[PDB]
Amino acid sequence: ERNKLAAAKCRNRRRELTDRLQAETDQLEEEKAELESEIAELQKEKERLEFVLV
Amino acid sequence: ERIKAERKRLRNRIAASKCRKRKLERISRLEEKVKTLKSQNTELASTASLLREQVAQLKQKVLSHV
Ligand SMILES: [Cl-]
Ligand SMILES: [Cl-]
Ligand SMILES: [Cl-]
Ligand SMILES: [Cl-]
Repeated sequence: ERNKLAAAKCRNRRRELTDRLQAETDQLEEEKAELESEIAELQKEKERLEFVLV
Repeated sequence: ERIKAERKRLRNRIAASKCRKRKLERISRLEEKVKTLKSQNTELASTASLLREQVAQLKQKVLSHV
């Protein structure tokens, strides 16, 4: 029970820094994944069009 | 009795020290992760912009040949 309060009280301290950094990490991971899907889709479209011209 | 108070104070200070250490480690690791992710997202964003440009141009060509 003493280590529960020790760890909880520990993490509650100045947790706003780690929360800002972790949130930013989340946004950047999502933006990353969606950018990757956009790149794949755009490459498929590019190959398609190039096929169309010929 | 005073020795008990001194000992609990010592334990408290130690737990605080190790807490601060682990916290700073986490903050450093997160900062590095954010920097890396920003770099990767810059490269990916530039690649996406170039690809959108190329697709637009290709569409222009297909249309011009109608
Ligand atoms: Cl701790
Ligand atoms: Cl922490
Ligand atoms: Cl560009
Ligand atoms: Cl078209």
